[PDB]
Amino acid sequence: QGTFAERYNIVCMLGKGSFGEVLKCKDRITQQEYAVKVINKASAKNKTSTILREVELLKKLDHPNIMKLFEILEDSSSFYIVGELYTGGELFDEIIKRKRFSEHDAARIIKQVFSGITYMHKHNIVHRDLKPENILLESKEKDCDIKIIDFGLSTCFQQNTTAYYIAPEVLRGTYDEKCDVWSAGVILYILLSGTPPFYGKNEYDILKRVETGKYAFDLPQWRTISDDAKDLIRKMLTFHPSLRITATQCLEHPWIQKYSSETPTISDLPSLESAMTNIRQFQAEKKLAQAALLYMASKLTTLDETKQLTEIFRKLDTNNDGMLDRDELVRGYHEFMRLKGVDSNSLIQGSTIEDQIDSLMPLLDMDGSGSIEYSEFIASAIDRTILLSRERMERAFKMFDKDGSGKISTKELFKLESIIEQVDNNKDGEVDFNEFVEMLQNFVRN
Ligand SMILES: Nc1ncnc2c1ncn2[C@@H]1O[C@H](COP(=O)(O)OP(=O)(O)NP(=O)(O)O)[C@@H](O)[C@H]1O
Ligand SMILES: [Ca+2]
Ligand SMILES: [Ca+2]
Ligand SMILES: [Ca+2]
Ligand SMILES: [Ca+2]
Repeated sequence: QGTFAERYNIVCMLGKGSFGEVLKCKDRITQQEYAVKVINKASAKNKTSTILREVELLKKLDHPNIMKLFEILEDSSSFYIVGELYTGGELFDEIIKRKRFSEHDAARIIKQVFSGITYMHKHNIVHRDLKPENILLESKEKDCDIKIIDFGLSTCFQQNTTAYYIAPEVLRGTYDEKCDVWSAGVILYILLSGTPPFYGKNEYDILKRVETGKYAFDLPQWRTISDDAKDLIRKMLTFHPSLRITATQCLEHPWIQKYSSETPTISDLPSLESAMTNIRQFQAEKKLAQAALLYMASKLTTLDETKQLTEIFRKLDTNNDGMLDRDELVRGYHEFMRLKGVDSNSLIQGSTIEDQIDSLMPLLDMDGSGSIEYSEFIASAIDRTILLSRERMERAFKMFDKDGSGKISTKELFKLESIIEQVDNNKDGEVDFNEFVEMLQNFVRN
């Protein structure tokens, strides 16, 4: 587990749900800010080794529209789930403010809900309470990523203390992946019309409508919305779960494809060349360097540092799922050349873009998942000198400093030999901060 207090100080309360309270916390070394869910062990535990397993699975979710968790720590009283701090508030507030959204704006929002939800399901995670309250805006910035929160805990923990979004089958006690598609459908109905499809004076009347699956597009505002959007909603608000479309099919719907047709332009050329140069250099590093850089980028960077690359990531991510596949990387490189006025055929005079991406894929796809996930993209395409600030190297050092004050050669090896002899420049067995810094610099070096 971990020592929370050594690492973070508590800055303020952010929110309180039924599972625990969410606090703003600050890394004592980096000054970087984080959201922490504090879960009381004794009031809440329902299962601590089974909990650690499932939190591990939550931890490795790597997708732009899913809450990012960095670590789980533990005190004698509590678990501390440390994650990314989002400052845009709930999608719910954006609906109240805007009332309802153009087809273009609704499609862009719901596409991200679809992408995140598709990703969760492929990892055998059902949300169970998908609602605009449980989707946060990354920031107050204009076109920011939305982030799905508040899921994964239900088996491990007991809660303590809305009708609009629940699928009919949840009323019968069932909560399969289709219930999330229903909830997302209710959301889309709301984004486009501003009104819930199953609506009533109170909960009693609402549930009566949910139960029969009866809704319509009778409100006057529906006149001005395409049949494409209606077709999508209808597929999502299908009563029988087995006839209801999957999240993947939602994400692939022609209405979606039409309004999130994001694609590289000339204005993207500077950031695209940056990413490519960093990627080329990344691939040239040895495996040990690549792993430490990936570890460092994904644990220690900020949302503000990844924002240009996230835009590029989106423009390369043709099918809108949260990841880059091989063909997406090939097209991207081709498009990059075209925009620049360069003929891809010039590359022989000594291999094609295809050969190059194929040999790169094993290098960048570090978990062998078949796709380049967000954090693998960021680690490879960022300017890795950004990792070499003193505070970050100090936090990295400290992460591996399990015993006392220095990193044992016997720790570091089981925490990963050829390189170990080199970094230890005085040869006293253990690795101090100075050798650790030099090793990290060597990693960024080439
Ligand atoms: N990553 C985050 N960034 C900023 N605020 C957050 C973050 N996660 C949660 N919050 C806030 O903290 C509150 C509680 O979070 P939540 O994950 O819903 O708690 P919970 O007890 O696990 N589930 P619930 O009882 O349904 O609220 C939310 O209402 C948010 O306002
Ligand atoms: Ca993709
Ligand atoms: Ca991968
Ligand atoms: Ca050690
Ligand atoms: Ca030494």
